[PDB]
Amino acid sequence: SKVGGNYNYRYRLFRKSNLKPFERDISTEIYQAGSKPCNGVEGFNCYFP
Amino acid sequence: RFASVYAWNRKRISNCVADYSVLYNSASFSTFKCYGVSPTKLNDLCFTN
Repeated sequence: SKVGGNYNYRYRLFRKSNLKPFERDISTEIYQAGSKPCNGVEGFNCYFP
Repeated sequence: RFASVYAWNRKRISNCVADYSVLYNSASFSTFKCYGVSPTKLNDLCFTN
């Protein structure tokens, strides 16, 4: 714990589908949570996972 | 017309089928926030009032 902010500890908010046991995932592809295709880094229903 | 915060409308909804997809997949809205339940599975989960 650091008062200045040790926010290098990152974790997955949500995933397209649940992963099988002992299946590490490192991909950082922007997930789409809507009908519109996910275009660019950011967009509607496009969030960093 | 929408009343301001002085007298906020408290509309009651029951005894009907609710299609949250239309509001979920509409670009005519600014913000849509809630963590109590994932908005994707609103339609399948039922409610009383």
